[PDB]
Amino acid sequence: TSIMAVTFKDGVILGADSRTTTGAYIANRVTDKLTRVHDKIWCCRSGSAADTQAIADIVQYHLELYTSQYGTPSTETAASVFKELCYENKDNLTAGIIVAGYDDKNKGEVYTIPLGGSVHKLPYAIAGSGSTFIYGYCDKNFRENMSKEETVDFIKHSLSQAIKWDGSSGGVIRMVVLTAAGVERLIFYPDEYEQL
Amino acid sequence: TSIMAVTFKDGVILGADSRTTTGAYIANRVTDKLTRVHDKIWCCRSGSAADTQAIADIVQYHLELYTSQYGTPSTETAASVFKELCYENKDNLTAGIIVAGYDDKNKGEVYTIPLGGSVHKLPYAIAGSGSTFIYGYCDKNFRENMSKEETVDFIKHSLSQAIKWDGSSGGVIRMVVLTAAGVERLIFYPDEYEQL
Amino acid sequence: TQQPIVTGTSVISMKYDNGVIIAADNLGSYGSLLRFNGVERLIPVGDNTVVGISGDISDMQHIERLLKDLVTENAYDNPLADAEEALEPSYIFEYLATVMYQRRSKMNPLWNAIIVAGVQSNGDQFLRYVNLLGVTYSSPTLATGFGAHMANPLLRKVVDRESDIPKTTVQVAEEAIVNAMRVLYYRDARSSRNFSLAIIDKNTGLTFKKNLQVENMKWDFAK
Amino acid sequence: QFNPYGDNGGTILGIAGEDFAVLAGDTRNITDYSINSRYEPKVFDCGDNIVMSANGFAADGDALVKRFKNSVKWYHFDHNDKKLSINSAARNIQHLLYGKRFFPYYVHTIIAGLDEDGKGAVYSFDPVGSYEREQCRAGGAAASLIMPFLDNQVNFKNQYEPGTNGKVKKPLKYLSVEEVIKLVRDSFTSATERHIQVGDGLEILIVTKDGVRKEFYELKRD
Amino acid sequence: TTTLAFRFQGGIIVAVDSRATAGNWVASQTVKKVIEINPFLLGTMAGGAADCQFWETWLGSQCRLHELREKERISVAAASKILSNLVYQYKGAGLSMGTMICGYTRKEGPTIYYVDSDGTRLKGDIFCVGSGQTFAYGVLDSNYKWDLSVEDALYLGKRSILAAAHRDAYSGGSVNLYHVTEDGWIYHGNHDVGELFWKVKEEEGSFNNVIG
Amino acid sequence: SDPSSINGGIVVAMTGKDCVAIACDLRLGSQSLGVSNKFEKIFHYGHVFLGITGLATDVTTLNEMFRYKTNLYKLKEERAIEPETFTQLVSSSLYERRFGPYFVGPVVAGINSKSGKPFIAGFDLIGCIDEAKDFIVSGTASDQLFGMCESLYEPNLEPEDLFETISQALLNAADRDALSGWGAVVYIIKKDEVVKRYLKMRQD
Amino acid sequence: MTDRYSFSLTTFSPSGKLGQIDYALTAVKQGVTSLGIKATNGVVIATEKKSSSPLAMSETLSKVSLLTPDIGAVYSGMGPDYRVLVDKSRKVAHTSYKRIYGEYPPTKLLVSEVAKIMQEATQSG
Amino acid sequence: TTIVGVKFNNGVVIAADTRSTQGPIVADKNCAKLHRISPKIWCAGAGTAADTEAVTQLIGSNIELHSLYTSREPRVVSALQMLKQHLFKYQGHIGAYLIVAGVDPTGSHLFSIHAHGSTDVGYYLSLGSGSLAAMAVLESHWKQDLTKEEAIKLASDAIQAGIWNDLGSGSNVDVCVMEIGKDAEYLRNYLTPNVREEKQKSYKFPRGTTAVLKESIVNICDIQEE
Amino acid sequence: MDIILGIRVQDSVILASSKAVTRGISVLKDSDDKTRQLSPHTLMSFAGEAGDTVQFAEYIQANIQLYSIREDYELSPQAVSSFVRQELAKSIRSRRPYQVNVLIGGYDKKKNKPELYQIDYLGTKVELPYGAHGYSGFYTFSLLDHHYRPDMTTEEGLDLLKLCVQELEKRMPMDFKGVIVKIVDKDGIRQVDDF
Amino acid sequence: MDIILGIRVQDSVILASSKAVTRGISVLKDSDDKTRQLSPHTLMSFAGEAGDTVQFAEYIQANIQLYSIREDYELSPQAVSSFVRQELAKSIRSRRPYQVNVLIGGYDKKKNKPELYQIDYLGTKVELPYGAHGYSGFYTFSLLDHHYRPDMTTEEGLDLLKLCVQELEKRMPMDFKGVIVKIVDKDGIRQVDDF
Ligand SMILES: [Mg+2]
Ligand SMILES: [Mg+2]
Ligand SMILES: [Mg+2]
Ligand SMILES: [Mg+2]
Repeated sequence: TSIMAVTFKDGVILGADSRTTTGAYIANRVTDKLTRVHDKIWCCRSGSAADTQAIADIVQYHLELYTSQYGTPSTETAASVFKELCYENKDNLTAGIIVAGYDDKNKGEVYTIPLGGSVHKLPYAIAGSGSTFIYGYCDKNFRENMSKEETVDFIKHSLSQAIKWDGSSGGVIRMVVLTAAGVERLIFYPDEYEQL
Repeated sequence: TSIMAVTFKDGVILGADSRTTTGAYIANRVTDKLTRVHDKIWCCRSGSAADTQAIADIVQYHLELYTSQYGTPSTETAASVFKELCYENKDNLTAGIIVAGYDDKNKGEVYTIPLGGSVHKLPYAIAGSGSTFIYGYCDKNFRENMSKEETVDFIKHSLSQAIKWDGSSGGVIRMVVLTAAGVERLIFYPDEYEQL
Repeated sequence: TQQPIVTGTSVISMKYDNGVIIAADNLGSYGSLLRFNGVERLIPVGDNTVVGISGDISDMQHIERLLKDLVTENAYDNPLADAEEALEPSYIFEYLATVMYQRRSKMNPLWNAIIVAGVQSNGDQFLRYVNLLGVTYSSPTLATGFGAHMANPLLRKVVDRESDIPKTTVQVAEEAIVNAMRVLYYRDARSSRNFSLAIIDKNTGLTFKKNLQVENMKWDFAK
Repeated sequence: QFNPYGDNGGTILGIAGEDFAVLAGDTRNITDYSINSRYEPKVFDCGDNIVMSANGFAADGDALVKRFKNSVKWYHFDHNDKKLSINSAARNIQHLLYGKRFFPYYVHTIIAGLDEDGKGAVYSFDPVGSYEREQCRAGGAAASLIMPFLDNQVNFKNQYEPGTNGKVKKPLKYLSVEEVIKLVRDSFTSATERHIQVGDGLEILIVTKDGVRKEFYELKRD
Repeated sequence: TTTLAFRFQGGIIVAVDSRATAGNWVASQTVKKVIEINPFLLGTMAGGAADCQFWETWLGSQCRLHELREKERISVAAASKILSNLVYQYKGAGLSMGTMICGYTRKEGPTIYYVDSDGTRLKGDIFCVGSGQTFAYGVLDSNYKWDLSVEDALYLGKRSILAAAHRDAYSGGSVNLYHVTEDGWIYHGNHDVGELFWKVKEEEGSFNNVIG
Repeated sequence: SDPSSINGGIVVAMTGKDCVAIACDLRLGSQSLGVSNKFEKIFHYGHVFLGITGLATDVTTLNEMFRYKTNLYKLKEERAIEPETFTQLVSSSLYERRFGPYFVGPVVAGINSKSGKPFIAGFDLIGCIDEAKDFIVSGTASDQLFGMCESLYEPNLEPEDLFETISQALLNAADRDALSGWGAVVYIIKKDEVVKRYLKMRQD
Repeated sequence: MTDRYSFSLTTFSPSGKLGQIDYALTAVKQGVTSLGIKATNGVVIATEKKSSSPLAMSETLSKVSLLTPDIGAVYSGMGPDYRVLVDKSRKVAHTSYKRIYGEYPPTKLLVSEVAKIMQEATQSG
Repeated sequence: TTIVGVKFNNGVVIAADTRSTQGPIVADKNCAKLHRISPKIWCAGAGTAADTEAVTQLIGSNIELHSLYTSREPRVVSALQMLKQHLFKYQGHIGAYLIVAGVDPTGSHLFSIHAHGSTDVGYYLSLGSGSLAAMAVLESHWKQDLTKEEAIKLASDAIQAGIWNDLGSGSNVDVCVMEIGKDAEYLRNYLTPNVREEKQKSYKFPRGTTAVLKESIVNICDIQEE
Repeated sequence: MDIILGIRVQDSVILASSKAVTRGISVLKDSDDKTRQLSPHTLMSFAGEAGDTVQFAEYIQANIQLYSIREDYELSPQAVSSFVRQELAKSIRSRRPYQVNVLIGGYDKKKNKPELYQIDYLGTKVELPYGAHGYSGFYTFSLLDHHYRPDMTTEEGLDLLKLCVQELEKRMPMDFKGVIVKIVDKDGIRQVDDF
Repeated sequence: MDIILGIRVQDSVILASSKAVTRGISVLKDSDDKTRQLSPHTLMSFAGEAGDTVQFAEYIQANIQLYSIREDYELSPQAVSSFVRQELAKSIRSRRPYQVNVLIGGYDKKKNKPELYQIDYLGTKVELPYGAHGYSGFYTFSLLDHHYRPDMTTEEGLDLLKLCVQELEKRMPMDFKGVIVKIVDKDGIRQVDDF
């Protein structure tokens, strides 16, 4: 896994590779790691595929029941529900999740939940095995209040490098854009991002 | 350790941090990791400090005796002597060495010798624990035939990021420039490179 | 006893009517880090033999130096070094196989899997395997590591037994090899897009192709 | 940690007749769940009317056969081209094997030929060199599937003459070379059905006073 | 495995079973567990098959060299000690042996030495070694006398192996008998346990627990 | 240490023309020590026969358990259980102990009383059904039995010919296993007669 | 809270009658007629779809229910009580039979299981 | 074991080999690995054979009850959700690796499932010891908009690759085709490329060959009247 | 504990059990009776882990005595042995299993037959003419296989038992301090006070 | 092997050593003599790991016999014991040490005194009035501490030794098959053939 989420002027964008690995064998080369827990609250998954799928399904259930009673939940609330599951079951889980969402009051927000189950609100976040190779690049190239096109380029270039150096990462680059306008899915193929 | 060597138009430059670690304790914050094995053949050391010092002292001895008999050795020859020691004693050594040198016939050359004792000739090389965080940055920013000032900036910016993210790296950034003009030592302090 | 550090993945090969083909990608991995991107793992010996090596790269470089020394040594006091007394694929293999088995017997192996591909003096195709344990075997198709699991099944559909070899042209064989390399790139996490391919033919000799790329890929169905 | 040993599968079978001997083996070579080769010869003519197979770890197997072939060569040099008798070859192989008692050849060895009276002979070895002359012996992966069948169909074990009800055994009548080959083929066909490491092909080497002859038969390739 | 040897008026009786196993798998029913060191000396096979075979035919070579050099038959004491001193050199390396070196000379009379891979060398009248040794000891101890006839002693050894073959899962196949005299050993045949069991059951009236 | 090979023993079952056969050895041991030569491993509940190899305490326990269950079945159903149905009951019962299993290798044999069709089945210790048409093997000499059956077996054997085939399969397999033997029993099963035969074999 | 009614609500009266069972039978008597006829090669069960309103879609209310592929059921009396009994009957056919024997229960034994459930509602607390 | 699943124009096809093993020994030469969860939802299992069989029947049973409760034909996503939650709860101790395929009112579906509870979606999938051999064939010949005939051909070719190249797989090819608006067609032993050749000899014994100690009639009948 | 033997003759069952109790370094007692009377015509000897042996034996004794009072009837040896087997078969999958091996010698008053049952700690039951637990059988079974007859008298059974004990005293490394011998027949249970 | 005892009285040294040899499960011999005469007035008993015991004892015997011939003189018990100690002290830091414990009983003809030396496999030497190796001392030393006198006769020493063996036969778990007893005095070495 190479995953990231980046806030920008109009909201937030999530990005991910598509490789799933059992050892050196690529068990799935077209995986969808960008997961919907609510209309405009999505997450990026890393770690055990079983664990992160189980957690995401439970969170989706919690937020569906929240919505029926109290209306649309905040991104902070979604992050809290993720944290509660990750913290209380830390002994039995291997999950690293980035939560990204768009409110109209709060706009774009990003929360990262590493292995221990702690929460950290950030302007942008990177995670997964491939993230190690782009700490330098992302820190040098991230700016606040970028445009949609600039943020797409930043994520495309960042994950391109993560894929280039991390054997566990690869395939297509997927993105999900979260703004007031709605939800837009993007996909970028190897022939595009490898020549960057 | 964060170490690197980069070839450019007029020759080659070696760069390094100055941190020596035993655990979390910084045993030396002003270490010199750029070591001279011949007048214009230097190396960057990473791994066991005992091992890399022992190897470098033996190589310096070998090249001093080579010079007395056959004249100035090539950078390739110096790399070979390093490799012979690292390969044949792979079971008992923990050493990752980058060899950099300037000939007048061959100009600037860089060889990297990782843990196993293999040799790889490259336009530039990065190594040490801190190098993982700048694979993306260096790949995106390296150009061939840069100027002296550009190469100093590239190394300064690269090692700045490696220091920022790697707890094992830190202190001052030392550099050694190898050209036809001679040997120049450079040093850059935290107040300079942290604000980059 | 050691552990491999910098490693190379699959080597694949097969026989066809007039010779043999062998291929391997240009990557040197450092665990999951795809560290070195310009590593040549096919090493020609003369104009009749190509040795393909996977596993530890430091040991590969050592074997490369042994083969270079073998050519030098064979030329010593040998007026027919470029004729009747040139190195045969069979000579080169038996030497390597001897070294591999001796090294495993001292509990200090060369951590590699090796395929020697070539054409003999009489025109016969040569294709044989040897690894860190000194184990050897021959087959119409041969592959190491992941290639053994994914390439062999595809290559065996072209040449399933000995009698299929004369019916297989160089165009059909190369096509099969290139497709197998694409499949390995799809499915092996320690593989790269860039690879080298070598053809040793009894009529046209040794053709060495560098800087080849995996092309015609499908992702579109990313559904 | 480095493991100097491996398992290449394979199954071999030696049967001694009245004036002949056969040594058979499948041609499949494997590691784990993969096939290395569908045709990798495992039974070898070693000269002096002796055939040999060293089944198990193929590297050790090839090394042993190579050293024995070499021992035959030097026996001729040292002893005026004297023919190496099957009993003398057997004792020699014991010393080759026991020489590595504390780092053994990981193989089960069988040799076949004729003794000095012209009668069929088979010798069987353990990895460290203990050996025995035998009438019938299977080795390797499917040995446990083959031997009970041979006990019943070659030695007529548990078979009695009809009408006597256990009082009179079925008499041990001698088998022809055609009869033995039938039992060898059926042994390997049955082993192929029930053992995953057995298949692809069967190569049989037959030894008579006239020399060494070969026969090959296809086996199922799944 | 079950092997025994005992001294008596008429010399030494040596009796062994014929079974070799690898785990639960019966590898052979036709193993020769008496090693014919030379025409006058016998050794029994227990523990490692190769270790016993190899080093006891080697012992035969050393005994032959002794009598060439000294122009006299080697004593059982000297022959047994050559073997025990040899295996003691290898102690720790992993040799596995438990053997009875049996002989009959002028100066000694009938003599048996138990020799072990950890260096033990014991002279004695009755020895029994193997996985079925306890079963054979029972029959031996309750029926042994010095003044047994050659015929009755041969049967006692045969019957003791049969007892072990019946109860011990790893013993069986057939029984090999030997009688050691001063003028050399005499082989007294191979006896299939399957046929022997039913024959002994009927003639002796033993094994009433088994239906026949 | 390995629970499935402490006591030893084997079972084999075969189909023929309008008949089935099931056979077992009689040994019970404590590893190398032979303890009993009368430990029969084949049981029957009505016209359905069950052979069980493995740990002897579990063999006894499971027989008592299936007698229990088939007796209640009969009282409620008002008919004897059939081989196909009993096979599912064995499978269900074994799997309920998925993470603390009975260390056994059961074998079912019988003829369906309504269709007349011969039936055999085998299981692993955890309930997986093997429904062969030809033969089923189980026990410490299962490898040997597979070898014998694969060569000796042919389809549509008459009852008295099937007896010879299965008997020779058992006997010669047992004689290549240290922990099997000490007697043997063969059941020949037809739609409304069952014959039981004790075989003479070597007692080592 | 907690269910504090752990005692029987159906008890014998001095005359030996179980009142609540008799009253349940009275509720059945008021229910719409249903019938069953057995033939040599089949069985038929039938009832009237007494629609409570013409605006109601009576096809969405099933009075005749499949219990197993070879067993069906119809009722007279309280509809809601029937609906939950069909749910329980379908489940018990699996839990107490199909998951054990790998086949569906015979008619008489499924009937026996449904009967047991109805008996317990006559004695339980 | 080799199992595959392939999507096509108007449905989905699954296939499997027929060899079940116990270490290196072949227990059954004609095993049935294609399981039915519901009439038009089928799955193939690799791993612990009892677990794949048991987890399929449990979910299949609960799916049937759910279908009766809701008066709707079962959905593949329901089978998937119930399977993954059951397997996740047991933390991989239930060794079931499944490819689940089917048609329902929503359309045609293809998923895979791993013992720890992780699921995957795809147009083509493979599982088991022969999955790498099968996936090689699938990656070489798969295209978008396959016909029914092309998908059956591709699926069986992928199983054949496992049969011939993986020692864990062998014997025959089983296939099941699930097309939208049609009955699912189970094709048991669709290919039979491994029939044993005639033996050289008959091993039928003469009658009376086996020694017998005792004979007796076994009473299988109940206690008799009178 | 150590050696327990059993032999079923014509009209009785004879159980022999060692007297020694050893707690590692020292022999603490040389007169220990490793047996319990379950009913007037049923005796059980035992050997295994310390504490568990007596705890299990007395637990079984209490249960059989309870049955005897409730029904005013003595259970058959077969019925008692089945009860004991089930308890051990239950025990082997418990949190902490009973590490106890037993022999059950009884005289069935209905069938007028002696019966000997051997049951190990796993719940493995066999009916035998003669039996043992531990290493005892390894030394004694070859003698019993030879001399045993089903029509032996009690005196002949005791003589064959003496030969078995003599072989144990010769070839066993441990000193088990002799045996207590008890006979079970139609008249009940009695101890042979000179052996 | 197992039990070896020693006692030095007025005019002699008495060594007692067990007769049993046990190969794990079975007692292979019950008449084994665990002693070697090093010189006419010096005896050594031994116990430890199989093979090494006899190999070490015979090696020492050969060396002392060689000295006796070379010098035509018998070494004092003290001198012999020092030689033996050095060999064991050398052995303990070898590749494979001799696992052998010894008692050396000798009569010094120069001083006209009996002497008993106890040496373990490490090369730990002590001169004692009475000694033992293994667990033997744990059972016997309390009796020897009570009854021992330096002016005891040989007959009184044998009687005290009998009491020690009786206590061993009572409280030790292993059957060591009695002891062979040998006396060392001014007239040399002799064996007590009834004990
Ligand atoms: Mg990649
Ligand atoms: Mg096969
Ligand atoms: Mg036996
Ligand atoms: Mg047997």
